[PDB]
Amino acid sequence: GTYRKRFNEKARSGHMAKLKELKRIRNKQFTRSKVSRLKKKRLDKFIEHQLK
Amino acid sequence: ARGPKKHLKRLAAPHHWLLDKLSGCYAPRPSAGPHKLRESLPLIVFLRNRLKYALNGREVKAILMQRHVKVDGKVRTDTTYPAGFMDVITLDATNENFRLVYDVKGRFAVHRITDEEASYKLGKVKKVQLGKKGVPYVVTHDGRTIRYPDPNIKVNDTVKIDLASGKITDFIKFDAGKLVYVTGGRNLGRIGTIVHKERHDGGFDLVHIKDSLDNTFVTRLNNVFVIGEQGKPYISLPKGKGIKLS
Amino acid sequence: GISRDSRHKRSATGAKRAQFRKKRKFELGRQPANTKIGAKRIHSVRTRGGNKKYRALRIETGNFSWASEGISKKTRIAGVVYHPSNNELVRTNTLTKAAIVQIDATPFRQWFEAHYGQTLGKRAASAKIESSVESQFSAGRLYACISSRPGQSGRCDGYILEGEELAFYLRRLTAKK
Amino acid sequence: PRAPRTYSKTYSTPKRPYESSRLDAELKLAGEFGLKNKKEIYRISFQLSKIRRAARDLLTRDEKDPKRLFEGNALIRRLVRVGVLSEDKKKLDYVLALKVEDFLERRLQTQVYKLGLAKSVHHARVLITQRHIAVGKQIVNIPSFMVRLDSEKHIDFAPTSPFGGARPGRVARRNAARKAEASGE
RNA sequence: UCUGGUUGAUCCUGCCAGUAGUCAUAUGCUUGUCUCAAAGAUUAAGCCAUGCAUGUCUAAGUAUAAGCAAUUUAUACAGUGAAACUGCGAAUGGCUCAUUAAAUCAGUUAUCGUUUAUUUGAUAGUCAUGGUAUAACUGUGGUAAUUCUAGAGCUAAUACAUGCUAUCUCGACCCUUUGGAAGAGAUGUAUUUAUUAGAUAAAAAAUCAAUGUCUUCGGACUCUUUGAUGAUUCAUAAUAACUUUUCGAAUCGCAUGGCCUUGUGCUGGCGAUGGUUCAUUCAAAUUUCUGCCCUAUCAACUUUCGAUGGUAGGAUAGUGGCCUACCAUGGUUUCAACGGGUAACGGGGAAUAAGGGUUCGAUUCCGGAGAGGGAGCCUGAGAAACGGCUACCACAUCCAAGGAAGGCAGCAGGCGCGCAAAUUACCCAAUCCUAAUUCAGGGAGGUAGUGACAAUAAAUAACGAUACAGGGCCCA
RNA sequence: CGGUAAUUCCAGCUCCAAUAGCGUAUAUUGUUGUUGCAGUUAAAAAGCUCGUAGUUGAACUUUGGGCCCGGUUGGCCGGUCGGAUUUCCAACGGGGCCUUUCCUUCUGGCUAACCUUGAGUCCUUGUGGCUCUUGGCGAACCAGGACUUUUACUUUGAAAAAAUUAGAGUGUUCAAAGCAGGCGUAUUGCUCGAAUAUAUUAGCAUGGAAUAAUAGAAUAGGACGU
Repeated sequence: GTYRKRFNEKARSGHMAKLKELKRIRNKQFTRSKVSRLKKKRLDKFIEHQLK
Repeated sequence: ARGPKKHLKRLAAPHHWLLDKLSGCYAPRPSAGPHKLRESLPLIVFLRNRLKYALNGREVKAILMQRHVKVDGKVRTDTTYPAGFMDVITLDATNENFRLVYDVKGRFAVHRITDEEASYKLGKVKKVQLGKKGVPYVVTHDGRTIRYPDPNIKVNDTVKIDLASGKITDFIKFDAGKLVYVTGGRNLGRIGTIVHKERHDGGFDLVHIKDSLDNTFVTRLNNVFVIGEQGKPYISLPKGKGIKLS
Repeated sequence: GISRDSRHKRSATGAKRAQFRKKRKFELGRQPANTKIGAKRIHSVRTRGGNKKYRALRIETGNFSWASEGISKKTRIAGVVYHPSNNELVRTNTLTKAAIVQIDATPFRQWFEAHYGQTLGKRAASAKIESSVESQFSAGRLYACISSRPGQSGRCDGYILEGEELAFYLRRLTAKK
Repeated sequence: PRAPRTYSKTYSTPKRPYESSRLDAELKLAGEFGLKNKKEIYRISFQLSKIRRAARDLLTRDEKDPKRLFEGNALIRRLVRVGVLSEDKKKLDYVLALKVEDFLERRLQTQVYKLGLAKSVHHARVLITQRHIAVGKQIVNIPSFMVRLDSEKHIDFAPTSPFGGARPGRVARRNAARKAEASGE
């Protein structure tokens, strides 16, 4: 439960900031809304169909 | 905890104290003193749970204000005074003395003691050092700090001390074939004469001890406490003579 | 404030450590006394237990030992000549342990003149001293090493530089000029 | 916080909850010893299971091993102290041979029924809950005492009981009161 | 882990039926007794009205309450004692496990790398007694308001700040004992720095420099102390200085003796506090070995910005990249590094089987962590405290609009749904604990209350007689 | 069908289960296989050949014999007013010598022990029995130095808080429980307890020497040595 969805994020705000720091530093190694996504995809498809 | 604690649970007590689980949630946390924590005994547990003469803290408190008992001649007024092994307990109105000494059952043990035996007490010299202005001195097992001892004495050495002057009556060295009490460990209380000592440089040195039934065991030097010679104890011993049986 | 923990540093496996608990009082770090030269300025602090500790802020004079004579005199400090960690501390004339400085030479030279009936510059087997020490006496400034912690003790107690280290550090000063 | 007071369920349910043979066993023993409860049966059988289990453990243990000797002695002496195991039967095979009927006999309601102080075992349990018989000197209203030999010699009526002791009960005295009232009327 | 079913019957492969529990979670009905015992869970470590949970005084710290008691010895005082100053505690207890995966925890170390208020035991020859105050209190005030205060006038300390008051050694002589004697030398600590000593393996000579007992003036060097650790620059001793220079009692209570130059001169008991150093005790802080759940459709990883090692400093209570400089390029990993998941606080323990095992363990003890969460700090031996303080954010409160206050994962008690589960009880009488100290106080704790946590024992009837008929019962 | 103060009418039907407890609902029964699965066909073996790690890996090195001693059992045994221990052989491990058999060296100590010897001997004809000591037992481990294969394995010990588990004893009236209690001259006092076990990985000490390695003296740069 490192990146956990708490009950009160306005309370765990600074907690969230330092956890953000942890996630950034730890996955520096690696780096170095779904309806909106589906509408985005189908938007690309319709735009491309009109291009075609 | 952000410091020390004033509190002692029922179950947190040492097992040898033989205190029940049900007449309290708390054990009386013993005050600081000569002996260390687990190998001591508060005087109220001594009196109420062994001598049974008082039944309440108000009672034993009134007794301490009544200024009766002198430990090694000195009265304490502390209830949780840390009384440890090999102690002299003086009872004026009952006219008795008591050597506190370990049990064959691994517990402690009171000993009815006469005034002449109470006049002195025994002590394991645990560290001899040279103090400031080049003064030589010793500290015993019971925390007695004695300046200017006999030079032949070394660490871990048994010493008879007169309590009346607080002075070195005499001493007893650390040789094989000396009568030894065992203070801690599984086999504590089993009085025996030392076979020998397996010594380790910087290591916990083991000790081989044979007692009267020709039974041999091995403990550590910290548990080792020499009493006297063979058939020559400087103290009176309780019944059983520290002998484990079936 | 400052602490000196380890659970913040990287692991030996090069791993980043999550925080274990809140920072504790007893692992605190205090500010270094960047002691410079000035009128006598000393503060104290109740360290753990209640143990007093004296920081030096500005301190003018100090005490210094002649080891080959086994004596010591309270002389005044000129300025920081060399520091093996920081030529910035050389520049800023900051007074800490293991520093190479110049100090007065007159009270030690007066002591020599008194003890030996012989001047410095310009029992004789005992009175023969090193040539560079004669040079520092004729100059009036003595090379010395701060080996005290005025940041901790409040003490500036050093010793005069003697043959091998004086030769070494004079090579160092000659190469650094 | 405190110390947890240790406790126990005194019984256990059987393996198959429904079997005709054991059902008739229970009915026979219940109407035999004036009993009332499967749970009581489970208590006593659980005791036997534990005891003969540990007995078999001792049997598997080696002879002349002092642990085996000690535990066999303790078990045997407790059995004969109750009065279950007999003097001649002082060996572990007989300990394996002991039975719930012997324990039900060593139960007190059975024993006082043998003593004939009641016409029935149920009648004995009645008198037990009327508290009319004391064991030794102690009054007991529990029919499942599992007495010892001295105590079964020491079964007697209660000296406070109207039967073996004090004044008659409320029914007798109120009937005598109404009878004296009617005769004086 | 089994039982039943196909065929005239039999055996395996088969399918189907049946089968089991699980302080697992709800739910329903019922409920007298006795004893005992519990009383968490929205992945809400979400939020709180109230009230309560920390102060303590003996002969003995500071008393003119214009406090009381009078009164009987007290014209400084004497009893009690508000308040107030001073002391100590308030760094435990209780609640919770948010977080945290070699981290803790556990075992096993060790600190010759740290401090310790307190206990305890030792431990110091190196003015018939200064001053400053201020509370409490008196008196004038502010405001909407708070355990807000301002001005002024007093008075004290165990306050504050000051502060002074012979002993050995050698020993010529003399005389012999019970010796006493001219003369020579020396005389606290504390801190810091530099130096010296602090030994030991078995013979004897030469040399120089220095010159010590006796000089039998030639020289012999005739006795020559040193502890311990496995080990040490250790214990300990000496030198030379150092310090915004520490200590070496300006304290107190009970009583009052012995003297005697009759001074109101000299000595004298009991105990109470404080005090340097050391040791103890209680500690804490570091530190070793060994041990973690899953994850390779996670294989390389860390090093600007310390990652690895070195040298110097700082800081610390100390070791240490802990940090800073200047240096070297390291370090780990397929024996799985790394990073990710963990409704993951660790363990003792709990359940289960015959064992091997499996699964839990917030939960009576221990360890550590936290007290809406970020950041930081004072005091104190002990706090990064939260029934202390500073700022942020989040809410959130009073009002006269101005300012003011805030932390129940303590004890009851409450919200978070519209559906709902312990008593805003009593007592410190026990066990303990805290203090000035027997006496104060303690939602710690106990008492009892409260839904069939869980558990123990067991009642709802015994017994007889009488009448009524031949019928009653078992299996197939 | 009539009736609701109207009816006394499976009186108010029978049987099974548990019981002061009981029902229900949801979820979990050699089918993971070190013990202890499978791979012809209902599911599952490399197109071929090599190949890093890892795993796993022929045999051999002091054996054998003899002596002496004594335990620990089985019986013939029984001495005794329920067991003491003597003779005997069967075995069962054990210890010390010798059989070519490091058994660290010396420093001095402590000598451990008769290769020692100076006398006598209690008692069944006596290698069936022992008091003191004149050249002596180097290993008796002391303390001093200086080196010697390391394991794995396994035996023993100390450890591993308590509680909990097992378990001793104890008429809480029984019992769960709990560790109390019991016994005088109740007129003024005597005693027992509050056992025991377990607890596995690492660590320490310890015996063992099978197993499995390890290393040695070949450019001898080798060993002992006056």
